Amino acid sequence: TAIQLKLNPDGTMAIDEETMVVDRHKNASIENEYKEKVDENPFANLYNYGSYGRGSYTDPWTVEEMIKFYKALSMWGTDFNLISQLYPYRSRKQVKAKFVNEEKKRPILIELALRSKLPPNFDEYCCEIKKNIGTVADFNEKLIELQNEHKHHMKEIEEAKNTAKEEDQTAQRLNDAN
Amino acid sequence: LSDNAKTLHSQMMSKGIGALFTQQELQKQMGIGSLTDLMSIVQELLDKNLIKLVKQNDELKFQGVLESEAQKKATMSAEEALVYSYIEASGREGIWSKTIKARTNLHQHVVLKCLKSLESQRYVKSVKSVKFPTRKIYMLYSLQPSVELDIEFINSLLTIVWRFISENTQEILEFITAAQVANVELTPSNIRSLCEVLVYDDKLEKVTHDCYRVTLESILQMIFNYFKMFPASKHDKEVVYFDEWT
Amino acid sequence: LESREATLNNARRKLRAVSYALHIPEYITDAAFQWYKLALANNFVQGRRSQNVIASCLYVACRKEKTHHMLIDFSSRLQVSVYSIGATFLKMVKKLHITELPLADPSLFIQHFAEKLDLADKKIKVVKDAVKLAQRMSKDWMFEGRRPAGIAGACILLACRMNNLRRTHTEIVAVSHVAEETLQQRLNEFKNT
RNA sequence: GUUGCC
DNA sequence: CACTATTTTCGGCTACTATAAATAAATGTTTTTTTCGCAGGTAACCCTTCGTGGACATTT
DNA sequence: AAATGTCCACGAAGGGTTACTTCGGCAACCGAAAAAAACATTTATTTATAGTAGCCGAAAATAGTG
Repeated sequence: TAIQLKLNPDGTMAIDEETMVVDRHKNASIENEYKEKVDENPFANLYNYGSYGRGSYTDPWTVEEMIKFYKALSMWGTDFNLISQLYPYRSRKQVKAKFVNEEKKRPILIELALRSKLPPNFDEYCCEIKKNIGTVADFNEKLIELQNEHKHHMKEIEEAKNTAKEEDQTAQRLNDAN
Repeated sequence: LSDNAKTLHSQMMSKGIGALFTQQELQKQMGIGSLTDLMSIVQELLDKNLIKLVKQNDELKFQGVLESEAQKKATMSAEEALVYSYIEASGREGIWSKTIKARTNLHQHVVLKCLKSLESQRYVKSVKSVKFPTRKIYMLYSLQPSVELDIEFINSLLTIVWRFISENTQEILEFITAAQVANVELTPSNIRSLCEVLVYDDKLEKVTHDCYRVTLESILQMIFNYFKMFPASKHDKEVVYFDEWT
Repeated sequence: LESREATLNNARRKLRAVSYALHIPEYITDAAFQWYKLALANNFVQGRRSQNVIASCLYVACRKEKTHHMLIDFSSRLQVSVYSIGATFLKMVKKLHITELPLADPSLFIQHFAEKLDLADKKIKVVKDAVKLAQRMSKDWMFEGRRPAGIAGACILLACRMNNLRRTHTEIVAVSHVAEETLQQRLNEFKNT
């Protein structure tokens, strides 16, 4: 949506007065034409106390998930930060409540986990590295090296800052002389 | 196609940014094609938003700008980069926020929401200007505050230069360099302005169009004797006032 | 102060605003302005939402007058949660010490529901039998900690079905704004007591 | 204060 | 007469809902101050300019 | 000398400008805008209740078709 010109035989190298301005609605109206049309039934909009309040329906847990839940709770004490991404589209809040409701549901199966203070049955070696094979890079030094690049760009724009400043005072000092 | 556009911008960046180019030398410089397809790649180069169209008065003029600022403005959207062109067109004296609204027709909310993001992109700062105080003035980081200093403590400069003449304009300029005075730039015009305030106070006198002699306020400093004149002012109804005739 | 007079002149139009949309009779609006005026002095309005604090202020004068206007109708048009509006209602009513305040009698809500319930011409017999059911609802132990709009929507459900069949479990929800499965329990609550 | 009428 | 076919219904599972109490930190919302808004009906009757003639002045 | 050149002030004519048009009585009825400042909420974490309310959902069950 840049400005457009044309080449007349009468006046060559003339620029279009209508392309100088933009309408800001023709682009919006294209997609609004290509939206689905439905006829509102005033019964459909019904609302109750369960409206406009955050919280949703949790997808109930399966036993295939529990072996990735018990063992992630067997390795660490109780660490909700890194186990969240293990269940990729589950969030930090409802998985904390999954720790809470199991206290009343299975109080004794949890009580075996904190007694276990040792490396467990050695089958987590795959799940040790299945977590690691996502974006394989030395993260203990990957964050260091590009952070040093960032302050290098900030130092160069700081060099560009003062070198712009010194020539500016130099130029208008000459205007003060004249 | 592309290679013809790669040749022309290397010619635009060939010269130093001044000496603003035009067509009458461009067809002398790049005239291997006719004007019908030369314009079509320049309008395509306008579609690649590198070339801009600057104005010397009453006639058609061109100006190429560097690729470094072209990439960072391509990150913005249509309206985001559009308002960024107005501030960089101003450049040296800033631009007033209400006048920016006048040149867009975008109303007060959509312009302020745009530049709120733009300061976080570190392309625009806000300065305080004095020829119209308390107005919003925006510039780049290129720092042109062309608009001595307005706030006080001129008297610290002023009270010392009386002492140099008390014992008895070019003779001042060597004296003001020393004595660790908190100054950054002086000029012979400033000392001429700094001296005539004392002329209005009759602290010293102007003779022979540049010389200065003291009006002997030193004996008044230490009927025309307003010091040591303390009044009674209490329990005396018979006093004289300068007001209370109106 | 001029800004003191200006900040309530804006607050006058806001009370003038929502009273129009809720069909409030105007002798509550001017009475509700007295609540906001003295609650202005107690430093309660600073920080909180202006569009919220007038909604709780107007609702107090709705229940001193004992009208049919229940709280969630205020929450609907600003498209916010109900529990936000009731939160500042509790945090207000403690601070300026409202002691006397009438109970939300659910008997009010029946005879206002019938006009929008598009029922037959015999609209007085459908509410006379209902208030006999509503006083039968009262001495029996169904609603003591439950919702007023819940049980007041269950009594009109039973009276409508025993003469008409206009009840669809949905039209009375479109009036009472309480969900469908929470009222199915209420007739099973009534059935085996 | 403003209109209508004899 | 019988295995279906969708429904009716419980049903447990979960997600909030005031409650007091600590920060510490950040955010978001609203009065109270201190401060300049762009062309770049009839009839006196007094008011202004038009005009015309006053005597000084300077040349012949 | 003197005649014309010139300059000057009072008056003439019209110029637009400003307060003007019954006497009764009955009914009624009505600036904005940035900054400074204050302060609640969200941000967790408990840990006890009952209630909605949603979503499911499977399994209880009468029912629909061959």
